[PDB]
Order: sequence, then structure tokens, then C-alpha cells
Amino acid sequence: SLLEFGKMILEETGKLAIPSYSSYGCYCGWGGKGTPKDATDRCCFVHDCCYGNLPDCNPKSDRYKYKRVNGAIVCEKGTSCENRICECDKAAAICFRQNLNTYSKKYMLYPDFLCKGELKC
Amino acid sequence: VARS
Repeated sequence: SLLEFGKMILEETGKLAIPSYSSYGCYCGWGGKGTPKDATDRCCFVHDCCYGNLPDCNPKSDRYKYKRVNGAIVCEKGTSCENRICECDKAAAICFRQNLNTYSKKYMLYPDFLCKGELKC
Repeated sequence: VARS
């Protein structure tokens, strides 16, 4: 679920998902079009694609379980949708951690008109 | 719901 993803993001990065990642660049929190602005925005682009691989799942609301094996995120077995959603979220949280070194506050509340053109998954 |  979106709330669980937000908690995962905070655990991983020390940033609150809202507002650090809820309106960032062209793809974080409301992705759709444009060239991603930086590596963090590319995490969101890929995460959006990942959810796109699951048209008959409901990633905003469906809850999954996971645990930590010494820092590592381990998705625990639920329904097929839950497992796949968890793997998408895990990847994005890791990606955000890997790209904290270039996170830029200038991309928070990034305006829609600067995000043009479709980029295929 | 996927992202697009």
C-alpha cells in the first residue's frame, strides 16, 4: 500500500515520503510524462513502470508484509499481487537510497508543464 | 492500477 511504501521510504532514506518524494520531478508521486529529471526521478519512473506491469493489482491499497534481515528488505509471501507490489516498492526504496547523493530539493513541487513527452517503459 |  502507499502508506507502507512511505514507511519503507522513511526507513531506508530518513526522508518523509510526503513531502520529499510525493511531488518530486516528473514521475515521483504523480508520474506520467517527461524526461525524468535525475536519478531519483528515474527511480520513480521505473517504479511507475513496475506498477504498470500489474494492471490487475491495486498497489495503492493492497497491503503486503516484509521483514528486515540485517538491513535487507525481504518481502514475505502473500497473494501474487502483494508479492509483486512488494518487489516494486523494495526496488524503489533501494533506488532512492542509492541516489540520495544527488537528490535535489529544487525538484520538489516540480511543475507539470516542464514534463513533456512519453518515455516508454 | 499501474503507473502510466
